[PDB]
Amino acid sequence: HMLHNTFFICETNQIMNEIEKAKGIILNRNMNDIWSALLIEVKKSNLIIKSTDRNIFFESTISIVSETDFKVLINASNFYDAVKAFNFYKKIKIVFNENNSKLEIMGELNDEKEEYEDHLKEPTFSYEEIENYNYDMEDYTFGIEIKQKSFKKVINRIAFSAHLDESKNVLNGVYFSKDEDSKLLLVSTNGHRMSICKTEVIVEEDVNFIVPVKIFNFLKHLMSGEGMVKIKFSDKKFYVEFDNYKIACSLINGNYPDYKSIIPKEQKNKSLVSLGILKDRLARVNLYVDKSRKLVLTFSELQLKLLGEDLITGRKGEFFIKDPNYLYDGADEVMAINISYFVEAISVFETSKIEIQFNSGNVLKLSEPENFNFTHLIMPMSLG
Amino acid sequence: NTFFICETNQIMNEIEKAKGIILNRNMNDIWSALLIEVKKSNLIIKSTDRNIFFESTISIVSETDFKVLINASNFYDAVKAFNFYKKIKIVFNENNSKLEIMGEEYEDHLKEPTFSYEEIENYNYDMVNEDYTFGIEIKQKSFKKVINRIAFSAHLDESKNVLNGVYFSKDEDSKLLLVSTNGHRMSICKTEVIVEEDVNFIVPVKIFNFLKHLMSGEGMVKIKFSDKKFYVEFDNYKIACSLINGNYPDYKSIIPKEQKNKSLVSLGILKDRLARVNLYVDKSRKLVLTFSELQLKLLGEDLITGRKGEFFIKDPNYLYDGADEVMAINISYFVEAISVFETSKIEIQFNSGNVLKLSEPENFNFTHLIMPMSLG
Amino acid sequence: VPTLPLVPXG
Amino acid sequence: VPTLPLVPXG
Repeated sequence: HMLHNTFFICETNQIMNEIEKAKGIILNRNMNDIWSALLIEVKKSNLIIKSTDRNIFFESTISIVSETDFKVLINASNFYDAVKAFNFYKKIKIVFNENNSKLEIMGELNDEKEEYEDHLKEPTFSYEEIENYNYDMEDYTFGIEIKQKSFKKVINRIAFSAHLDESKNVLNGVYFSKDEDSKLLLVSTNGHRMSICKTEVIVEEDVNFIVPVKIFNFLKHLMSGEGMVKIKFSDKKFYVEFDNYKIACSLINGNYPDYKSIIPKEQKNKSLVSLGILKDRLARVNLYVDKSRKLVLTFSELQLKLLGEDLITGRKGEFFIKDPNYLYDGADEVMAINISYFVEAISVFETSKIEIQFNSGNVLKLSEPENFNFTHLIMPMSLG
Repeated sequence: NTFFICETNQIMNEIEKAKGIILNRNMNDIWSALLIEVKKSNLIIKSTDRNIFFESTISIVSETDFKVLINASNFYDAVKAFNFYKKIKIVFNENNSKLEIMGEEYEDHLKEPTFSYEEIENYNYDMVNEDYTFGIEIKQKSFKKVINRIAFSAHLDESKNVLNGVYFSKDEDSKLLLVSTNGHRMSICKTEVIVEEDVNFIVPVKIFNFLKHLMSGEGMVKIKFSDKKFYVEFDNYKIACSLINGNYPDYKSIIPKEQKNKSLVSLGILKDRLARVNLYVDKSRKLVLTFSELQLKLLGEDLITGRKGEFFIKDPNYLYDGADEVMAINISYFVEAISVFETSKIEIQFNSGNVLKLSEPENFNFTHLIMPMSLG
Repeated sequence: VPTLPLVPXG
Repeated sequence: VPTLPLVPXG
């Protein structure tokens, strides 16, 4: 590889955005760590950017100008800093100096370079380290293509409910299944709160897959919301492709719990609450809830009472929501609920009002009026 | 009958300001509290860190006088919680040692525990003081600018008493002058205020960091000094603290007389390039500058790894009259200093190997000095 | 803090 | 990291 012909020219803002995206899954330990690096490949007039956390494998492509093909492994954080450092150039020229294990970066100006021009030198890994990192983008058992906008909404309603500990293997995954009508269905839970999203997609094949939630948190940052996204499953892997991206990860090989059994059939007590006012009041009563997150709710016909109380000190805040912001049909019911779960759940709702229904001493069910595709359940806390 | 009515947004803002000096994190510690007192139709809010003493007043409606010592963070949260009420009623129940808040059955209601009345004497401070020997007045806008130019240069370690202070002095023309330094960089800011009396006082910087958040920018500020105390009053605020008893260093002796090398640099471009080259400067903060007739070079280099960033500033953004000079400087000091400049261009002048002087063209009140770092 | 009626799990 | 020419201090 020679300096004069081992380079590429790219749009600075574009490669900045793609590096920011790719490094999203990279835990940036130390500049000498190959797992803190990303792999860029020049292939004719395309640049391929790859990153991995050794479970999720990510690949993006952008158009460039080049003369020879080559690969470079470079610390993601430093490379991002370099491109940010040069964001005042519309285009940059990136030169690979294999003799010194360095990327030399200069603005790709439109005409002559002077003696003294701005210049960056970014050290790279050796060519022998690329073999340790590289991944090449299996027999698919089932695939669907859906609108990006819909998939983003489903992710927004599903991802937050999965268990947050990646070592609690099953509950940290998003469960893909099929309902009685053969419609694709997503479920997530941490054991205490749960999201269920039924789609309109009909799938003839068997669907029984558990996908670690991290890829969905990643995806919601990547998807524009315009266009289509192809999703594919194999025996061991999950695959997603859309726009200039390809992403894959491993499935969790386990048995997802029988979520169907905890869905309440008919609930005796039903409330309809104005969403914006609920959000505002929860933010205020939150100032009176301790680290246990225990919020005490009282449902009556005329009002919903929100009580934040500290039993040790006597510090207490009480807020009421009444007509025209609250309707209730049921018995007088007092219950404790995790305010973080409550707030997190209602923050994904987009309707003017929210339905909150429950059987006494049982799971609280949250839903949108006229939406029969989305259900969120929250187990109450012991009142005492 | 122990209650008052106030404007919610007003008391929220005044509590937020008052608790700025309250850093304790146990709710059971009186030094985490602030002290409110209802006196006729005024609410007086007092807070202290046991060095700075702060007092503010706002108009209220009440019928009885009382005082309450209450954890500042909880009280702020309570008033924030009720920000959707234009006015609130605050009721003090000594029978429960509780402050109760309501909008002015089944209504929103807050209960805030308070300290015992027996603790109030431990906290209370009276600002009435005739020990002050002389006072001066300065416009808020002017004082805010001076503070902005002086505070960041004081030494950050409060145990280093003198260098952590702002030095009040007077130049040969009898104008009040402020000085601050940490030993490596120094601000010297002359005011427009003419002062007849002798001025030789060292005030801990913390009160000035506090003050810049408090001053609206309209109106006058009264400053008073005594042998032992410093006092400011403006708008509805009174603040006091202790002076540092010591001898401030002879700052006049280090002011450079004539400097051989003078440069004039566009400020916006300098700030922008410093933020970029900062991504190539390590924990030592060592930025290498090369001044030449045609350009200024900014070099961030890590010699171990070879990671390097080089930026140039050239005509018409840079003018230079001097010899070729390469020097090292703490990039954090440099950025901090130029962030307070408000002119289009900045003057950077120096004698080879000596202190760098930063100033605004045609402005002679403000001087900033930065000692270079050793090049090797 | 009881869990949802999940089998197994709670 | 030389100090300013302060007397006393450096």
